Amino acid sequence: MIGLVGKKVGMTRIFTEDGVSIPVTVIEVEANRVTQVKDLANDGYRAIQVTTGAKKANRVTKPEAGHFAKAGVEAGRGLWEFRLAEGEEFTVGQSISVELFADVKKVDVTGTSKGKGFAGTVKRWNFRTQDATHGNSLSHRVPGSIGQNQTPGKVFKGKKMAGQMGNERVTVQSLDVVRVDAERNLLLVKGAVPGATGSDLIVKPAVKA
Amino acid sequence: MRHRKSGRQLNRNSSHRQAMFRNMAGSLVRHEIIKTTLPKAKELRRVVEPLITLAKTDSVANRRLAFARTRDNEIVAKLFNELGPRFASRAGGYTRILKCGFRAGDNAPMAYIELVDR
Amino acid sequence: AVQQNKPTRSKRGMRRSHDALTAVTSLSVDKTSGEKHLRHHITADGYYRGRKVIAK
Amino acid sequence: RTSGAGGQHVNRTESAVRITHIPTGIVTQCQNDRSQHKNKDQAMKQMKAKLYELEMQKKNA
Amino acid sequence: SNIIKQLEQEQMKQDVPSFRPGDTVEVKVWVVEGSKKRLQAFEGVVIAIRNRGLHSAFTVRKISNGEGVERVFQTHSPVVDSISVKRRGAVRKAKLYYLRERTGKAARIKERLN
Amino acid sequence: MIQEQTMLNVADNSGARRVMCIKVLGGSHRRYAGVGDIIKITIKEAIPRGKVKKGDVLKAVVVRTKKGVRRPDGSVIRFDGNACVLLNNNSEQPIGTRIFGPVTRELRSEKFMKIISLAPEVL
RNA sequence: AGGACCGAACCGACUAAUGUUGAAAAAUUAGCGGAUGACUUGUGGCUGGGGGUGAAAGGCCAAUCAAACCGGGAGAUAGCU
RNA sequence: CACAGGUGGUCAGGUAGAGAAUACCAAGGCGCUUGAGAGAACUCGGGUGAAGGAACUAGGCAAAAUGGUGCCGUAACUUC
RNA sequence: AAUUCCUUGUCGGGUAAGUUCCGACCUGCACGAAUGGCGUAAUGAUGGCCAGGCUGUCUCCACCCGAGACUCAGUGAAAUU
RNA sequence: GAUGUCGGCUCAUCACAUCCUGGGGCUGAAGUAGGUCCCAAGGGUAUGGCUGUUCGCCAUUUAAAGUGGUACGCGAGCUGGGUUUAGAACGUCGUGAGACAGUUCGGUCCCUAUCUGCCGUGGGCGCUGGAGAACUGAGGGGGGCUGCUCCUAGUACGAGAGGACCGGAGUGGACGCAUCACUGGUGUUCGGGUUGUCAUGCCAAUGGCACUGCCCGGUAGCUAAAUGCGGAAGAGAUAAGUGCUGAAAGCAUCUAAGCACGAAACUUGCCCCGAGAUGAGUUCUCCCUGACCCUUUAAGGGUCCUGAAGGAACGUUGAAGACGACGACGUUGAUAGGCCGGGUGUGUAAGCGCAGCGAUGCGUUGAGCUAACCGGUACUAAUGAACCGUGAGGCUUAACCU
Ligand SMILES: [K+]
Ligand SMILES: [K+]
Ligand SMILES: [K+]
Ligand SMILES: [K+]
Ligand SMILES: [K+]
Ligand SMILES: [K+]
Ligand SMILES: [K+]
Ligand SMILES: [K+]
Ligand SMILES: [K+]
Ligand SMILES: [K+]
Ligand SMILES: [K+]
Ligand SMILES: [K+]
Ligand SMILES: [K+]
Ligand SMILES: [K+]
Ligand SMILES: [K+]
Ligand SMILES: [K+]
Ligand SMILES: [K+]
Ligand SMILES: [K+]
Ligand SMILES: [K+]
Ligand SMILES: [K+]
Ligand SMILES: [K+]
Ligand SMILES: [Mg+2]
Ligand SMILES: [Mg+2]
Ligand SMILES: [Mg+2]
Ligand SMILES: [Mg+2]
Ligand SMILES: [Mg+2]
Ligand SMILES: [Mg+2]
Ligand SMILES: [Mg+2]
Ligand SMILES: [Mg+2]
Ligand SMILES: [Mg+2]
Ligand SMILES: [Mg+2]
Ligand SMILES: [Mg+2]
Ligand SMILES: [Mg+2]
Ligand SMILES: [Mg+2]
Ligand SMILES: [Mg+2]
Ligand SMILES: [Mg+2]
Ligand SMILES: [Mg+2]
Ligand SMILES: [Mg+2]
Ligand SMILES: [Mg+2]
Ligand SMILES: [Mg+2]
Ligand SMILES: [Mg+2]
Ligand SMILES: [Mg+2]
Ligand SMILES: [Mg+2]
Ligand SMILES: [Mg+2]
Ligand SMILES: [Mg+2]
Ligand SMILES: [Mg+2]
Ligand SMILES: [Mg+2]
Ligand SMILES: [Mg+2]
Ligand SMILES: [Mg+2]
Ligand SMILES: [Mg+2]
Ligand SMILES: [Mg+2]
Ligand SMILES: [Mg+2]
Ligand SMILES: [Mg+2]
Ligand SMILES: [Mg+2]
Ligand SMILES: [Mg+2]
Ligand SMILES: [Mg+2]
Ligand SMILES: [Mg+2]
Ligand SMILES: [Mg+2]
Ligand SMILES: [Mg+2]
Ligand SMILES: [Mg+2]
Ligand SMILES: [Mg+2]
Ligand SMILES: [Mg+2]
Ligand SMILES: [Mg+2]
Ligand SMILES: [Mg+2]
Ligand SMILES: [Mg+2]
Ligand SMILES: [Mg+2]
Ligand SMILES: [Mg+2]
Ligand SMILES: [Mg+2]
Ligand SMILES: [Mg+2]
Ligand SMILES: [Mg+2]
Ligand SMILES: [Mg+2]
Ligand SMILES: [Mg+2]
Ligand SMILES: [Mg+2]
Ligand SMILES: [Mg+2]
Ligand SMILES: [Mg+2]
Ligand SMILES: [Mg+2]
Ligand SMILES: [Mg+2]
Ligand SMILES: [Mg+2]
Ligand SMILES: [Mg+2]
Ligand SMILES: [Mg+2]
Ligand SMILES: [Mg+2]
Ligand SMILES: [Mg+2]
Ligand SMILES: [Mg+2]
Ligand SMILES: [Mg+2]
Repeated sequence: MIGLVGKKVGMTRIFTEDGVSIPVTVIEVEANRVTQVKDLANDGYRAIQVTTGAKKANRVTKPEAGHFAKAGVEAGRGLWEFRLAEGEEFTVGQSISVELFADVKKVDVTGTSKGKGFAGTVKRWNFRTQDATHGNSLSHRVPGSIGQNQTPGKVFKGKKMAGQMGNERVTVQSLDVVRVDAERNLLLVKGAVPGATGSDLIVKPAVKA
Repeated sequence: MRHRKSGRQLNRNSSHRQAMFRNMAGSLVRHEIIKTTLPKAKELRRVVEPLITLAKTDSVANRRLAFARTRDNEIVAKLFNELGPRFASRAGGYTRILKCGFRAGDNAPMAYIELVDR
Repeated sequence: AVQQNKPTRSKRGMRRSHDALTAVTSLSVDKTSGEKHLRHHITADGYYRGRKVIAK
Repeated sequence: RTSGAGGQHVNRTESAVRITHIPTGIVTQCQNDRSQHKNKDQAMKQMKAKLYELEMQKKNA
Repeated sequence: SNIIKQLEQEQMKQDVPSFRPGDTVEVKVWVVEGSKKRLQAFEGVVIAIRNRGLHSAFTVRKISNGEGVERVFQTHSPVVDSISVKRRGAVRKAKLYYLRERTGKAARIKERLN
Repeated sequence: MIQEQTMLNVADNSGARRVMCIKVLGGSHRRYAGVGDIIKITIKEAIPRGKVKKGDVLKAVVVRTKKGVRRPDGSVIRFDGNACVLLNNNSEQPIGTRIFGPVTRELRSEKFMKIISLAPEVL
C-alpha cells in the first residue's frame, strides 16, 4: 500500500489499563493532496506524488506554483512519491488522511536522522579506544592500523574511518501502530523514529510483515 | 555537537566572560552607546536587557539584585532612576545593534550597540 | 613526511585555482546621503537607512 | 619460539619442541639446541625414556 | 507542543495527593500473581520527586527485612492504585540522597508540625 | 548488573557470607547478570559450621542488585546491595533452607518456586 | 645529644605525562629524596693531557674525552668508495 | 633570540596559620607584542560519572585514596 | 639460590585456576667460609609476591571546562626534491 | 649511501585444508548421541590464573572457542615486558683484559603527509535555450550469527534406561540502526549550603579569589547502562546428493535425448547511495516572441535597447555544520534576541515584625531566583535597491500535419 508524509511531533507514553507504559512517537499526519499521478504510458511506472502542509505564497516559486496549480491543490511544503500496487488507484487532487492506517498493524518510518557532524571512529563505528595509560602516546582514540604491509600496499575501499555521521535517510521497520486519531491527524507508533522534533517522516505499511 | 545550546564561549573561561559582560553592561548603561565586536554585542543584549527589565520595578530587593549583577552603584542608580522610567512602556529590545565595518588591527567585525531611545 | 618529488608550477597553479578573492557584489546607496556603503552597515558618514545614527 | 630468545633469528625461528603422548599425557620438551631437528631428536629420546621409566615404575610397584 | 500536552492531559490522574520530600507515604500498588490481583503496600520516606507532568515520578525508600529498598513510582501509572501521606517530614532539600548513608537514629527526619 | 569479580552477599543460610562471581552463564561474551540470572560463584567467606566451605565453586541466582529491576510501567526497584542465593552445580536447587531479605517478582518461575515460597517478602 | 625525625628556603633528580624542525642542544607540569651535615653556597687560588682529578661511572677536564683544544710535520697513508 | 633555563647578597606589612608553607590582600608592580571568530574529529591540561571494582597491564603505570591537632590505644621481632 | 641446565623438579601454602611468591626437600649441571660463610633489629625514590582501602586501569565508555586543531585579517619557516 | 624485531594493543583483509550453524552419502546408524567422507566461506567463532612470552597447562564458559596467508599483516598507529649498547652482580670459563642460545637488577621508541590509497566535504565545467522540482535505476554498498524453554510428544524408536525427525510458538546472548518517553550520567551557562580572605564607608545584604575554593541538587542538549526495531519469510537457478522415464549394450542404467527435486553458498527479495549511467536518462512546471550595423560572411562579430523565470549576494538564523554545503526566515515577518505567561529546577530570598542574652528560630512565605524548554508577542535586528542570469534556442533525415 502507499504511505503518508507526516511530522515528528515528539515522544510520549501511553498507559494501558494493565499497567504497561508504551513509549510512543507522535506523528502529525495531516491531509496529503495528490499533485500528480504517474502511469506506464507516460512515465513508465505507477506512482502518486503527494504534498502536505502549507507554504508561503511569496516563497513558492513560479515553477512550483504552476505545478501545484495544474493539480488544483494548495502549495505544500514538499513533494514526495509513493509507488502504487496494481490494485491501488488515485486521482489528481484527491486528499488522503491518516485513516489509511486504520487497519494497519505495523509501519515502517523513514526520516533524516539527527546529524552528529564530523564523527570519530569510536563514535561512528564503535571502535575500541586504546589504553588511557600504560605509556600510550597521543593515541587514545585514533583508529590504529588501517592496512597490512607491502601487500596490498594500499587501503581497501569501504575502510571504516572518521567522517560525517548522521543527517542521512534512515528507515526503522515494523513499528506497532499504537493509535490512529483521525480527528487530530495523529499517528501514535510504538518506539522511536529517526529525526529530530519537527522533521518530515514517511510512514508506509510494513513491508516485512 | 551543540544542539539547542545557547551562549557564546568567546574564547574565554566562564569567570572571564562574566566579568567582561559585567564591565560592558556598565559601559553601555553609562554611555548609552558603545562600539564593540558584533558577537560581543549580540551577547551583550542578553545581559543588559534583563537588567533594564529588572530596573523597571524599583524596590530594595531589585536594587540589590542589580548591584549583584553589576557591582556599581552609579550604574544601579542610573538604571533605576532613568532607564526604567524611560523604557517603562517598551516591552523589550531596549538596545539596537548597527554593524559598522571591520577593525583595522585584526579585521574583526564591529558594531555599535546603543539604547533605542538615545 | 615530505615530498619524494618536487611538485610542478602546474600543480601549484591548480592548487591555487580556488584561492581567488571575490569582490563585493554591489554597494548599497543610502536613501538620504546618497553615499555608497556595505549593505546592512552604516555609511562612513554615520548614516543607516536614511537616518543619522552616530553623530560624527 | 624458545624462551629468552636473543637475536632476530632466535626471536623468529621455531626451535623449541614439545612432544605429548596422547594415551598417557606425559609431555617432554627440548629447546637446548639451535636446531629444531636436534631438539626433536632429544625430546623423542626423553619421551622414550619417560615411557620406559613409567613401565619400570609399574613393575617395581 | 500543544498536541503532546493534550495527549498527556487526557491521561494524567486527578486525585494525586500533595506530598513533599521527607514525608512518609504508603503506596498501594497492584500486584498480579497468576490470575488473582491484589494490593501491596510499600511504605517509606519520599527521598526524591520529579515533577514532569504525565512523566512525574517519586522515589520511596524503606528498610525491609534488614535491607534498604528504593522504589521509583511513576505517579500517573495505573499500577499505582493509591498514595497516602502517613507523616509529614521537615527537611530542607529537594532530594534526600544523603539518607542512603544513614541508618537507625542517624536517619531520623523531624516532623513538619504545621 | 553483576559481572566477573563482583562480590555478592548471600541471601540464604547455606553458610556463605561473601561470594564472588566468576562467570556469567548463558551465552558467549555475556557481560552482566541481573535479578533472576544464574552465575558461577566461588565462596570467599563462610561460617565455621555451614553446609558450604570457603573456596567451593557452585552456582547462584541473583536475587538483589543495586542496579535494580524495571517493571513494565517504567518503575524501578533498587536495593542497597548485591545478594544471591546459592545453588547446586547439577540440580540448581537452593542449598540453604531459609532466605533472608526481600526478593522480587522476577523469580516467579517454576525454577525458583522454593526461593519465592521461602522469601520473607516479594516485591 | 644526634652523618636523629617532620617539613619550606636550599641542594638534588626516583616515576609519569608533555616537548622531540622543543619555550629549552636535557626543560616544563604533577608528584619524589636530603634538608646541622661525609651539608650547601659566593669570591679568589692550585693540579694540564698519557697529564690532572675521580666515595670509581672510563666519570669529569669550557655543549668535545678508552686520551681536550689550537697550530705545525701535512697534500700522513688510503691494494678502498 | 625581547629564549618558560641559570644567576650571590640585602629588606620582610595585614588576616588566617607552627611557619619564610598556603589562601586572600597592602606598599609597589604587572596582564606575559599577533588578534577576531567558531564551538567538528583528534591531541593536550582539567571536572564529573550508573553498576562493577585491578577483571587492566610486564607491572595498580596512571589515577583515585590517606592527610591536622588533642586524647585513647597499638603486634611479631629487637642491637632495648 | 641474584647461583639449578634438565626445570613450569617434587611436595606443602596461598588462588576457581599460580612458569612468579612463600615453606620444605637435596638429585649443589656449576654454594661455601675476609675477590668472606650463615644470621640479623633498623634503614632503602632497591627486586619479587600477597591483602585491605581506593579508584575510568579496565567491562565500555559518556558528558562537561579550558589550550590547540577549523575559518577570517597580519607576519611567515622546515625537512625533502 | 639503513627494508626497525618477539609478544601485546587498535584495525583488519583474503584462503579453505569448515570449528559452529546449513545440505548430503556410508555406518560396526534402534532412538539420543556419535564415526567417517562429500558439498558449502553467509554470518559467527570466550573470559580468566601463570609466564615478556608465542606455545602450553589449568579454571570456568560457549552453538563453536577453526586452520592459515597478508614483510610469520599492522611501531611515519600505540606499547616496549623479551630481545639488543654502555652500570652492576652470581654460577661458569680464562693468568688476565674479558666471555657465556647461562642467569639477574637498571636502562631516551623522532617525523607539521607532497604523491598514491582511503574516509568525508566542496568548487568548476559538462550533459546543446535557460530554470525550479519530482523521479527512473545501470551500478555500488550494508545486512545475513545463534542459544534455551514449551507444543507436537513422553509420541516414533527402545527390553529398559532414555528419547526423536518434520513442523509451530515464546523468550534470550552477541551484533547493528535509531531515539531520549522512561531509568540514569553529564550538565564550570540554574538554585542552594559552607571555609578562608579581600572589597562594596559601616551594619545588613552582596561580589572577587582560593581547582567550578569545597560541596549538595539540577533545565535543555548530548548520551548508555536506558528502549524501540532488525537478521527473515518468499522466489529463481544450483552444489554434493536423490530420483523419473530411457537407449547405446534385447537386460541394467539419474543421462546419452527428455523430465523432477535439492543448502546459511549464488541471484533476488530488506535497508542506503546512485544519471559524470559522457550510454550524462524520464516526467511535470516556469521564463524569455526588439531594432540596427559591419566583416574574412558564418553555429561570425559588433551597436543600441531589453535583464525574464530563477539564482547568487547580504542579513536574522537552525537538533545543519570544521570551512564549504544543506534547511528556515527577511516587515505582505515569529528567523534570532528581548518581553510576557507557563514549565522546570533549587528550596521558604530580601526587608520588616515577633521570640530569644545570643547563636538562631518563627511569620510574612513554597518565598525568592530560575540556562538552552513550551505557548504567545514586531519591542530590537532582518532596507528600497543593486548584482548574475537574456531576447524563442544548430545541422541531417524521417513521421505527421502540411
Ligand atoms: K595588526
Ligand atoms: K693526550
Ligand atoms: K651454581
Ligand atoms: K681478596
Ligand atoms: K624489602
Ligand atoms: K556441517
Ligand atoms: K553425517
Ligand atoms: K564461512
Ligand atoms: K614455554
Ligand atoms: K587472520
Ligand atoms: K613505513
Ligand atoms: K605516487
Ligand atoms: K533521557
Ligand atoms: K539530562
Ligand atoms: K566571600
Ligand atoms: K531405471
Ligand atoms: K542528468
Ligand atoms: K522571538
Ligand atoms: K522565612
Ligand atoms: K525572609
Ligand atoms: K518556586
Ligand atoms: Mg547537528
Ligand atoms: Mg614521547
Ligand atoms: Mg595522553
Ligand atoms: Mg537556539
Ligand atoms: Mg584564539
Ligand atoms: Mg587554497
Ligand atoms: Mg637529619
Ligand atoms: Mg625532610
Ligand atoms: Mg649529581
Ligand atoms: Mg619538580
Ligand atoms: Mg629519612
Ligand atoms: Mg642557587
Ligand atoms: Mg663536557
Ligand atoms: Mg693515543
Ligand atoms: Mg689527505
Ligand atoms: Mg711527511
Ligand atoms: Mg617577549
Ligand atoms: Mg628570560
Ligand atoms: Mg605574612
Ligand atoms: Mg607563597
Ligand atoms: Mg606572547
Ligand atoms: Mg573543547
Ligand atoms: Mg580529556
Ligand atoms: Mg555537577
Ligand atoms: Mg576524577
Ligand atoms: Mg564509577
Ligand atoms: Mg557509585
Ligand atoms: Mg571495594
Ligand atoms: Mg590480572
Ligand atoms: Mg592477582
Ligand atoms: Mg588479561
Ligand atoms: Mg602511582
Ligand atoms: Mg592525587
Ligand atoms: Mg605448587
Ligand atoms: Mg623457594
Ligand atoms: Mg677467599
Ligand atoms: Mg658481603
Ligand atoms: Mg639513601
Ligand atoms: Mg592566515
Ligand atoms: Mg637510500
Ligand atoms: Mg571444501
Ligand atoms: Mg562467496
Ligand atoms: Mg545470499
Ligand atoms: Mg603476571
Ligand atoms: Mg611464511
Ligand atoms: Mg600472525
Ligand atoms: Mg610481523
Ligand atoms: Mg608501518
Ligand atoms: Mg626492556
Ligand atoms: Mg661466590
Ligand atoms: Mg630506574
Ligand atoms: Mg611513535
Ligand atoms: Mg554484501
Ligand atoms: Mg525531554
Ligand atoms: Mg539526574
Ligand atoms: Mg553557585
Ligand atoms: Mg557583614
Ligand atoms: Mg581580587
Ligand atoms: Mg575562580
Ligand atoms: Mg539464520
Ligand atoms: Mg557538510
Ligand atoms: Mg516547582
Ligand atoms: Mg541568598
